Amino acid sequence: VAFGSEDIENTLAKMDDGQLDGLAFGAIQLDGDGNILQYNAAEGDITGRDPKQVIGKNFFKDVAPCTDSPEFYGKFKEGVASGNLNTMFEYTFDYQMTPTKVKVHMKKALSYWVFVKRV
Repeated sequence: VAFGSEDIENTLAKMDDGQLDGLAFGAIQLDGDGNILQYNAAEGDITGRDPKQVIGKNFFKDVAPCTDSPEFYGKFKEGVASGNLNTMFEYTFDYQMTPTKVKVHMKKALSYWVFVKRV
């Protein structure tokens, strides 16, 4: 299934760890506070983070400080509160990694998904 699909959250609701690892794009599931619930292999291939050891950490505070901005975290908090998170934007990831341009799609789970692909 494809990055940015209209019903991506339906598909991914059905998936186990291995299936999530099979996705063509990075996929992170966060709680409303930004704690990491799921993190797939494709994401780790972009960021050099071991998916097994980031589970439970806080994405915005600890893992991904560069995303702590109105343009990313602010859009996340707005969507958690309004209940209708579904937004796509370009971003650069550059904390403890080579600076890497990405496209991000955040979407409420059918918990909140952050999907990532290289650009």
